[PDB]
Amino acid sequence: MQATIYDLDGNTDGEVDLPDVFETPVRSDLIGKAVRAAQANRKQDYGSDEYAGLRTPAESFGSGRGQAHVPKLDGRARRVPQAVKGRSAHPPKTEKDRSLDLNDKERQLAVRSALAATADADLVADRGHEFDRDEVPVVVSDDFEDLVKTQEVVSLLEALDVHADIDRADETKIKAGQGSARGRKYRRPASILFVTSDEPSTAARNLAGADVATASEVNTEDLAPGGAPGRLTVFTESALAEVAER
Amino acid sequence: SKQPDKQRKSQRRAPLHERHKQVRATLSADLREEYGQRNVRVNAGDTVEVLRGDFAGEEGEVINVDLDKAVIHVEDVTLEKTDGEEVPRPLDTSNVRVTDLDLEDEKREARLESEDDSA
Amino acid sequence: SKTNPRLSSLIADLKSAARSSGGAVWGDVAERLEKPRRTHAEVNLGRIERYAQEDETVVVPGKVLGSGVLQKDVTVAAVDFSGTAETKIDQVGEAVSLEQAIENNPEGSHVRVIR
Amino acid sequence: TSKKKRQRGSRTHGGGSHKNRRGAGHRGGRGDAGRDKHEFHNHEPLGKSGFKRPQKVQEEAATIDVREIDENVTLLAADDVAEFRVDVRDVVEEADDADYVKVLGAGQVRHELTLIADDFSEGAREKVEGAGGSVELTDLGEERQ
RNA sequence: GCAUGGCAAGUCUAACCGGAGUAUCCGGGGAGGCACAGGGAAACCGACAUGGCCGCAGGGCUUGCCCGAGGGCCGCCGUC
RNA sequence: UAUGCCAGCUGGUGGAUUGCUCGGCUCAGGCGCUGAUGAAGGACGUGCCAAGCUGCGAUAAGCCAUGGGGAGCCGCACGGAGGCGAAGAACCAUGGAUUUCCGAAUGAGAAUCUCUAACAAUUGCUUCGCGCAAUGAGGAACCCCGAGAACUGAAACAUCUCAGUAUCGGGAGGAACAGAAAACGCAAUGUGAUGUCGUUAGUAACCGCGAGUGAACGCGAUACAGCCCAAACCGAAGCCCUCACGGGCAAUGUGGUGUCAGGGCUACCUCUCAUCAGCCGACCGUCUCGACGAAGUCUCUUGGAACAGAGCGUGAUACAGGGUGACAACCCCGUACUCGAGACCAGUACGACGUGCGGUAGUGCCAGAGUAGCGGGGGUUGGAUAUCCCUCGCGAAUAACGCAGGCAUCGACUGCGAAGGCUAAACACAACCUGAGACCGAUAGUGAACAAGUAGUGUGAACGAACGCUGCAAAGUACCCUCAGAAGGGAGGCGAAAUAGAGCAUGAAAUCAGUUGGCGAUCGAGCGACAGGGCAUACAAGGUCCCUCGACGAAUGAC
Ligand SMILES: [Cl-]
Ligand SMILES: [Cl-]
Ligand SMILES: [Cl-]
Ligand SMILES: [Mg+2]
Ligand SMILES: [Mg+2]
Ligand SMILES: [Mg+2]
Ligand SMILES: [Mg+2]
Ligand SMILES: [Mg+2]
Ligand SMILES: [Mg+2]
Ligand SMILES: [Mg+2]
Ligand SMILES: [Mg+2]
Ligand SMILES: [Mg+2]
Ligand SMILES: [Mg+2]
Ligand SMILES: [Mg+2]
Ligand SMILES: [Mg+2]
Ligand SMILES: [Mg+2]
Ligand SMILES: [Mg+2]
Ligand SMILES: [Mg+2]
Ligand SMILES: [Mg+2]
Ligand SMILES: [Mg+2]
Ligand SMILES: [Mg+2]
Ligand code: NA
Ligand code: NA
Ligand code: NA
Ligand code: NA
Ligand code: NA
Ligand code: NA
Ligand code: NA
Ligand code: NA
Ligand code: NA
Ligand code: NA
Ligand code: NA
Ligand code: NA
Ligand code: NA
Ligand code: NA
Ligand code: NA
Ligand code: NA
Ligand code: NA
Ligand code: NA
Ligand code: NA
Ligand code: NA
Ligand code: NA
Repeated sequence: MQATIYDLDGNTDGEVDLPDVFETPVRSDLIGKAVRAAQANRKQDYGSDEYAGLRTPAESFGSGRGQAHVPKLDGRARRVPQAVKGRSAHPPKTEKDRSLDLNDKERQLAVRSALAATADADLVADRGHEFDRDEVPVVVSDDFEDLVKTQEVVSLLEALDVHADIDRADETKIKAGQGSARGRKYRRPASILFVTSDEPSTAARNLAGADVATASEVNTEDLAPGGAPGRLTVFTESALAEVAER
Repeated sequence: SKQPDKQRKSQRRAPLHERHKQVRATLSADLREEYGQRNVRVNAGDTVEVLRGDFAGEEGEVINVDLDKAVIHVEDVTLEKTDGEEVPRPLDTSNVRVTDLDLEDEKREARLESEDDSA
Repeated sequence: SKTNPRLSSLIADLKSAARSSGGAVWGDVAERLEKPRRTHAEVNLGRIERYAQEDETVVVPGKVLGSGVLQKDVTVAAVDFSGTAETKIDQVGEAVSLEQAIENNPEGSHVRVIR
Repeated sequence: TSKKKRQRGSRTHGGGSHKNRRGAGHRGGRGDAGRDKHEFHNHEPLGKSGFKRPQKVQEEAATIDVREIDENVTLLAADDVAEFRVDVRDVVEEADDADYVKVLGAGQVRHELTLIADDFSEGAREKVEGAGGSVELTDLGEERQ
């Protein structure tokens, strides 16, 4: 199919052929599986002290004093799971493998399929992104990689009738629950993904909900955050081309 | 440290000299223009205007600056004790704005003017 | 509890065609596909070659693999073909998607089932 | 919902009398204990059987059946065509860590083939000749006497 | 064992290497494992890409009659 | 209707719940030795007032220098009094001063004190004099060398297993150990020091051949690095102390050469770029720390307080995180970007100085003995005839020789030279620094968020808790009455709130006081379920229900 390239003013400037991968049939299940793996693989191993609650010579008196056979020390019950200060029966364990494997084939396939999801205006609208455009993804001249001010990327977007999505991601959510106490107080909608070719868009990265990525290593997470296909993306003339062989 | 516990910790256990930065206040438009800084370490000489408390709006001369508790006493911003005495109602520099500076310190004025350092 | 939305849809289509059209093979294939993956068909060329016959579409309720040789000029319709199978088949005949078979022949006529 | 997930409130978690799930006694002993007494059922019998020749006195023949060669003669475009002629050593995988290559006679031979290997079986020769073919024995193959 | 999913006469990488958005992730790495032939203590030898019959589903026809994968019963082959 | 039962209401008791996190737990990166120049640890001191903690050490919460930092300060600790600071204090960094007693504890003795110069003790050198030096002890574990169980498994139990584990003795470092083949043995026209990681493989091997036990070569990676003596041939050409003088060592050999690309010697060829000794000496990277660092504190409403709602506007190489009287990119710290400093890498790489590599022919000159090897008895290992080691006895050759290649002997072939020595890097741990988190969130998580190894127990070894939350701000309740009263109570004052008033957020249940509804001093006990009556009931969140008659009318069905 055709891809309408845009200049930094937002005006049409020719058009290239939309590579084949964007025709890969959208497989949300595989995409989901690839996002799950990526998210699990970055989780850190944890677990309670191996000797927590065992640091005691407590012993049970046995029968004879009308007391349950519970190891005690200085008249205080100890060690056993049902005892306050006793060990945790089946606690979390450092040894546990919290990683998920995934076949390179299955994973690359999901990358392709996520890509394709990007080229369907309807999907991208369902995923929830806000925009008033008919073509998608949004392809732009490699000159974009030269921008430096965020403000300039804004204008470009407003001209491309896509800024409405950043308006969407311009709202932080203060989470329910104690994540808060661990430094996860906030969270925000995901907005536009900018895929360039030489380096990630320094000028676009700070944009609300935006994520910047490069064609050679852009992945399923960026392409489909939370495993949900159809993220409002903007490729670079060159990027678009590179992506084709992924 | 992106972790809340550490953030708060470091702020509460910061050595004396590192507390100065905790008693900083925004500078009036005129002054920001004049010294090329957005704020300054409020001193017991400056004049300042209350921007947020129950005293928001009032102005006065900074009477005291406590580095341990990171708070300042502004003249006339007080509380009525039971016995009738009048005592200062501590203020957080963050709800305050400096409108006049006491530059009796060569050093302070130096820093203020230089463009490579802030006071 | 199938996971593939595609496989899932394919099956819905196979039915709608077996119900509407007078097809009975489509409804037969649907039932096998609904069964566990392990029971699905995994057929190599060597077998198709052995029992197929021209002008009679060969229907594999599963996937076709590339071991063996195919000479007959037959039309094969599976859920999927390995890359080698589809390449080896298009050389002497035609490898077709079941979704195409259902459209070109909803009556499920002149078809031979192979597993 | 999984089975484990439905266990809360069942008390016995599927073990029957709460008296069952205790220690190894409920297993008739630790590991293969009693493989000769109470649990002899379905255990290969006790005993020594045969001998083994020292590992480095063993030869491992890399084998392949005519059917494979023959089924992909055309596809082996990168291999001699003549009045086909193929050196098996170059076809068989694992033909390096192998003490020698041997062709076996399983399947058919639908082409005239000139095969070069370190060894063949009767079946292999017969079939290859019967299809107007020939079998050439390698210099290594020169170990027949 | 099972259910789901990828690839398929194949399939998967391990440690590790490079890149990077630097514990994720993109690329590389097939060492090696399992599968592709078995039988025999060993020496050693080395198999049906289908020959016959029933017959489910499905298909065909001129509506009982053919074709009948899978399945079932034999043949036959390798080896001890 | 007393005693009393059930439920509720007000107040209490209690401290669950929800919310919060100054603490944990876990992972990750960096870094890593201290001590007779007396450590670590302990004791006792040290403040204006000072009990605990911290710091410090008779110069005692400290003295000096340099740099940074800055108008404030006098630790936790917010009192009273007093004081210090522009003579630039506080505070931070580095360096320096001081640094009681016990303590390896070292003059001798001793429960932290005492008695009349002291390396006690054992050593090395030695001016044979404690003159010069060494050792001692500590440290989270990691590491290396020795000693070495049992419960348990085998459904008993003895070999076997637990396990070379627990524990014990000795010792090093920042990493240890290992290491340049008398190797391997995909047997080869092959590989080429050593660790480690992945695999080889639960393979081979062991084993009441039960249960169980269990490698290696190789391969792929990480990191790479290779050398020095002994002797032959020289024979004092040498080394140590001292400024020097001078002394000591050394023919029982200092020093030269040389070390399987064998060497030496004799005659030659050519040459050095090997090696070894010494000089110089980083970049980058990484860890930590620091400097600078954009944009609203505008309108209206609610509110005690805007960080809320509506409106208007801004920054962004910065929309990580935190603070601030409620949800804050733009109020404050910071964050992106740029820059600087220290540490490590590393006395390494690179560079350079000196040395001289190598080759031919001749020469039976040299090449590590209780060794190789055999036997008796044990331990150990997968090691089986074929693991490694200990002990008792026996015991060889000399490169023209010797050892190995998983039974012995002889021959062949292939590998390779033991009985001397050293050796960077890649790997372990986590004390120390920093970072992180689908971990816990005050009966959890460390025993320990609090005086925590604290209070407290035990003669002792040892054992060992509980206790977090006023408020935006102390505005922490003046004045009056009462009282034996700085108690308590009343009245009153502050605050949005005091039912936020001090172990003070919220404030469950068990339960207590008072009280409302129902029952109640002639009556029977799983305390209820389903039916149906009495009595009782603010609103809200449920709105139905009753009778006449009439319509419909299953099974059943009359007087
Ligand atoms: Cl098949
Ligand atoms: Cl064997
Ligand atoms: Cl080798
Ligand atoms: Mg506990
Ligand atoms: Mg909650
Ligand atoms: Mg300035
Ligand atoms: Mg129960
Ligand atoms: Mg291979
Ligand atoms: Mg002493
Ligand atoms: Mg026993
Ligand atoms: Mg036993
Ligand atoms: Mg080691
Ligand atoms: Mg037994
Ligand atoms: Mg063992
Ligand atoms: Mg080996
Ligand atoms: Mg020498
Ligand atoms: Mg043993
Ligand atoms: Mg606790
Ligand atoms: Mg006692
Ligand atoms: Mg309360
Ligand atoms: Mg009565
Ligand atoms: Na303890
Ligand atoms: Na009791
Ligand atoms: Na793990
Ligand atoms: Na069961
Ligand atoms: Na049980
Ligand atoms: Na058993
Ligand atoms: Na028996
Ligand atoms: Na391979
Ligand atoms: Na360190
Ligand atoms: Na004190
Ligand atoms: Na000191
Ligand atoms: Na000494
Ligand atoms: Na002496
Ligand atoms: Na037993
Ligand atoms: Na017994
Ligand atoms: Na045994
Ligand atoms: Na090999
Ligand atoms: Na503020
Ligand atoms: Na012996
Ligand atoms: Na050998
Ligand atoms: Na508590």
